[PDB]
Amino acid sequence: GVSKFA
Amino acid sequence: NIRKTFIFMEVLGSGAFSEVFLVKQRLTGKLFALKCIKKSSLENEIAVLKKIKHENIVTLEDIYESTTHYYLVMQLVSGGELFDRILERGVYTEKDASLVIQQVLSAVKYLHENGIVHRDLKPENLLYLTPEENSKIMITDFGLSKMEQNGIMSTACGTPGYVAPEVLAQKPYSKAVDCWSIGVITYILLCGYPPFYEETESKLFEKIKEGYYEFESPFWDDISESAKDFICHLLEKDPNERYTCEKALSHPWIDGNTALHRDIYPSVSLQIQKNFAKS
Ligand SMILES: CCN(CC)CCNC(=O)c1c(C)[nH]c(/C=C2\C(=O)Nc3ccc(Cl)cc32)c1C
Ligand SMILES: [Ca+2]
Repeated sequence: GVSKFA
Repeated sequence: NIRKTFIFMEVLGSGAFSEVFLVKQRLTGKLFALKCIKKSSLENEIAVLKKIKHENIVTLEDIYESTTHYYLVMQLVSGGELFDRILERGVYTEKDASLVIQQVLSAVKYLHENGIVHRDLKPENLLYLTPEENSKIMITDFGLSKMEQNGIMSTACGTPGYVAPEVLAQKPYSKAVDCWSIGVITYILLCGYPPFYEETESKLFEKIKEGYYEFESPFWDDISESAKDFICHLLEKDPNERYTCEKALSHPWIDGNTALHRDIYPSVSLQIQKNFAKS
């Protein structure tokens, strides 16, 4: 369950 | 969504609270080293990781974050381990070693000047970027999330530093400790064994404390005085007197022309075969 940086 | 993005192929390394997987990016098919770190100092280091660029340090390609983990999508290095590649050469010189150490010094200096300590610098950490003969050497696992199992809670709860109070004189990681490690790796690169290899664990402790290193015959007979001088400045017992990476990079053996071009492969390769556990 992830947020991708940038 | 980490499994939606990547196919996990194998475990490349594991530590107390971090591990590295070989993964295939599903969209592109490209391969990467995915460093998975179990959750300010780490987040600050990542901020720095994002900004820094050095030809001898694995590139940070992307970061994914969950409530429990960071997933650092890193450059995969597929050229093999430092000492394996030396065995495969067939010819080897002091200048070959010096060129590797110059790269390592440059990489670690850049880490140091950006507030990162490498930690626990081992021969296995130094990997060639490609199979090509002229390949750069790469630092791979480093920093706060270095995979090591330190103290008695490392495996159990993923927490380093549970070591009895009388044991450690100081916190075990520092810029000067990294420099000492580079000294040890240099020593083995020129002879195929670590300093005081044949001493007992107990005597080794005393010898390291004393700091009078030896360059035994016949192994060191054809090695330059410059190489030995350089090594002694990094193995120096007093961390305030020890060369920094900056000072080491300016030594004639690295920066000048004192490194010899004599073939030392015959002796060094025999010693690697005799002394490396995995040979
Ligand atoms: C040593 C255990 N085992 C042998 C039996 C695996 C041998 N190691 C590898 O094949 C290896 C490879 C091909 N790549 C790596 C490590 C990489 C790597 O390639 N990129 C990278 C970025 C960050 C971190 Cl922490 C670690 C790495 C490793 C450890
Ligand atoms: Ca020469």
